[PDB]
Amino acid sequence: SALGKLQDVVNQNAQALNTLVKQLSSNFGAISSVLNDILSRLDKVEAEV
Amino acid sequence: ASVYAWNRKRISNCVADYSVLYNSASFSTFKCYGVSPTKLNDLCFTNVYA
Repeated sequence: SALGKLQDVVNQNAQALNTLVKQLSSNFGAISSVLNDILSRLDKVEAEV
Repeated sequence: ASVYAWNRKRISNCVADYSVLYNSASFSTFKCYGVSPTKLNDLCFTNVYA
């Protein structure tokens, strides 16, 4: 437990990157989380929205 | 079927060609709500319910 200051700086970056990665799964109000599924399922005029 | 008691035939274990359906210009509507009719031939599914 002594090296808390250094381990904290590593842990903050780990939480920040894991949050940034997890956010790729968020729909943001689109019909899917995965870009390739939208491009598979939908034609340009709708897929662009 | 009469709409009070609509049928729901399961379609399964097949190869399909939805362009054959889409090219049947006698169909007065072909609206699609989670896929585009042009893309259907590239897709695959667990089931289709008619």
